[PDB]
Amino acid sequence: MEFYEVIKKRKSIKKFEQTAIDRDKLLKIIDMAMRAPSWKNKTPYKFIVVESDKLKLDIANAIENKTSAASEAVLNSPMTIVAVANPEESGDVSGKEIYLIDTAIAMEHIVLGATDEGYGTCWIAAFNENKIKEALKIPDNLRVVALTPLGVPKDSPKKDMDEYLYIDKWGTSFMESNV
Amino acid sequence: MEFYEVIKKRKSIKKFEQTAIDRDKLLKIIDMAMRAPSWKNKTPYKFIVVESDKLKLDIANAIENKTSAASEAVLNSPMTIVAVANPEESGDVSGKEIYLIDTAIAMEHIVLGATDEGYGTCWIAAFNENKIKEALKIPDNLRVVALTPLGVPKDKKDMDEYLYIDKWGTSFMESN
Repeated sequence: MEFYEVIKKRKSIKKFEQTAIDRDKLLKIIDMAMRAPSWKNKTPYKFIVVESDKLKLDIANAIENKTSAASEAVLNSPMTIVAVANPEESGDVSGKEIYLIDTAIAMEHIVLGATDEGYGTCWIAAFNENKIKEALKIPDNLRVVALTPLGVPKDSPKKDMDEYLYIDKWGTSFMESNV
Repeated sequence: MEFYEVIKKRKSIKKFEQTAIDRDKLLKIIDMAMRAPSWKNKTPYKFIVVESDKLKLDIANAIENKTSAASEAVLNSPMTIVAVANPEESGDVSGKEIYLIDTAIAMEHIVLGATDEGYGTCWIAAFNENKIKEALKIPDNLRVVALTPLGVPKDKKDMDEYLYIDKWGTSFMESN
């Protein structure tokens, strides 16, 4: 798609087909995140691709929204992408947590790239973070910044991405696994 | 330009031509920011377009980088875009300052939009925030999140309420 058309088409999607994500399209979305700007070109975040239904259920239960729409989007999509950061990598710059800025930038590349590849997303930032860390086996010194479902909507210094992309569990390589 | 091509083409630019920014392209870039997602669709930020050379010099002097490259990018481009946020509008969600997340999202829409439109940018986050608030007459309870030069490299919200010229509160649109 054309760039401005991607910006215009992006919306928060809560209803998804069960259609499987194309692996090549997913890896292009992650590549778009890998190409995001960051402070001092440090990359204080990694992404966990969550495909296990049991883990979706854990994430759904952890979400703290007024309505169940976000929880259901996670239940009812083929996968969820979770953005996890290390606050100590770059620390604070002029009174601001750099990790929040840099991880937000990269996650918007995920979101816009999904839209470009014909997939819906929905920013989710409100959750019991401890519960998500327990589900995904994330060390407690890291921060869960945001997550999003990924699916087809219902009609209604070159980084090696392999170091930055996990499947279901923190530390388990997406690209090296029989996923 | 194709979406993926903009992503790949984006780079930090430090050297610029003097060429004036096209107004219509600038407003298209801000529009792209207006369409950014945010928590509860609140918009805790606004943008100051800085065109005054005196103010560019104030900003250049406020930047706190090891090298002078960023300072010079602000001096030698036709304008700089400054993102200013209100922490108290949405506050914190799950131990995180929503304003930083949301402002960063929208600033990346201006960075990418700039690239789409043929202009370079450079994220600048390290500065004497007080000096920039002084220069741009920003109330002290707000935060300067980031800024970027905008220029040609060498070699349903109404954006009117979210876009200022040179000084906080002075409408870009409604000004000559």
